[PDB]
Amino acid sequence: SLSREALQKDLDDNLFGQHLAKKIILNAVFGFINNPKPKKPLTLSLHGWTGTGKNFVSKIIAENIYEGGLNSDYVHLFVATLHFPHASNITLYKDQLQLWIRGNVSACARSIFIFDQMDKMHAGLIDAIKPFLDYYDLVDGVSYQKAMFIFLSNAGAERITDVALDFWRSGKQREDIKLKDIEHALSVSVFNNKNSGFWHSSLIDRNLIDYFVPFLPLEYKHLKMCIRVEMQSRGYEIDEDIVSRVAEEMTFFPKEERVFSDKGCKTVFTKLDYYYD
Amino acid sequence: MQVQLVETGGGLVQAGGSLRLSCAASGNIFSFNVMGWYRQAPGKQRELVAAITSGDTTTYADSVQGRFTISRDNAKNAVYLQMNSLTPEDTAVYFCNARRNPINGPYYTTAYWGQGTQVTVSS
Ligand SMILES: Nc1ncnc2c1ncn2[C@@H]1O[C@H](COP(=O)(O)OP(=O)(O)OP(=O)(O)O)[C@@H](O)[C@H]1O
Ligand SMILES: [Cl-]
Ligand SMILES: [Mg+2]
Ligand SMILES: [Mg+2]
Repeated sequence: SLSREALQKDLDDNLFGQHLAKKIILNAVFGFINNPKPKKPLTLSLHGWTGTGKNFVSKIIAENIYEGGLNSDYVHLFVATLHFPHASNITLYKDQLQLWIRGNVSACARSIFIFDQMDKMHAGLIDAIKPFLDYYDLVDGVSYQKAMFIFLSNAGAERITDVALDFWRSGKQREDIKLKDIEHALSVSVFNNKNSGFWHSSLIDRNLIDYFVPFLPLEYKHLKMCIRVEMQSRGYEIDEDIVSRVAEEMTFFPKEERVFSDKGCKTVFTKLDYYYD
Repeated sequence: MQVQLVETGGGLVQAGGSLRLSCAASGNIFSFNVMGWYRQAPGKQRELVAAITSGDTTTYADSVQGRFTISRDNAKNAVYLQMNSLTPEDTAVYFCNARRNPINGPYYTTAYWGQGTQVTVSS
């Protein structure tokens, strides 16, 4: 049974450098789960830099709704690069995917489906799930209005970073970045007419995506926070000299200013093995 | 239902000649992610020759490129291998293979194999 306080605490204690995502997710998820008569399944699209917390947030959402999180019987993970790797097999993926979603929602109206690597998913396979996302009361005799769909993607990461870098160079705080700043920078790509058309409802004048959730590239200080957590998780005494040396081995961009981690947090943890026995 | 692959078409071919192998499956093959042909020559381990997805995308081992063509007929539950320009290097037992994979959960492959057909290419 989801609590707003518990979801907020889990986000605040564990998710670093994502002030926009924390707030959007907290209010979108709590408001939907707490609504006994939703009009449409909650559809979230989480976009942004590699290694900055998209699967991590998904686990936080899942574990706050169901015991076991991603291992709950009611939470379903599709990894497009693992499960849907070959474009020419689209029909075989589509047929299995439609059966799987329909059977599980039949059995559990409050099912959760996560589509990871959506930017590598055949557009025709995305088309196959659009009816489940819409404002229909019944789709082939089953209501999807209590279900939740979460998409994870890198598309838009570079543009989102343009905003973060502009704020950094201007002497502004990261937490001053607003959703409107991100939506404006994405007007030419993720938010252009063809994408808006692609994601449009087939029933009323609305988008199938309820919330765009942007993820910002991580700074050096966020990488240090994650290294400290990994040290504790391994049972090490934290050593700030190792924190700095590990973080210094990571590649940062732009070439001149060294502001953001190329890989977010990814690959950092294997470097601890060169500093600990 | 017991689904089985049966290969036919093997035999002796003179060097430079051609041969067509067929595999009939006793059940529907639409849902096989990949079907293909492997070969096992004396004292050697089995190796990929050619493969094809359900949507007809093909690939070939380096040693047969340009000479062999794989094709698939989902409606007739059959896969074929046309072999041209054969040399004694192609002598082997040929096996048809089918692979089925899940769309959720941990990776695995359910594999099916036929009993194989002997191809001998004389010098
Ligand atoms: N913002 C963050 N706060 C705290 N830990 C994080 C954050 N981002 C990543 N991590 C850590 O790094 C690990 C990998 O992150 P995650 O799997 O969420 O990356 P991702 O954003 O989905 O990347 P990709 O786009 O490459 O799939 C997490 O399990 C966690 O340990
Ligand atoms: Cl496949
Ligand atoms: Mg991820
Ligand atoms: Mg090809």
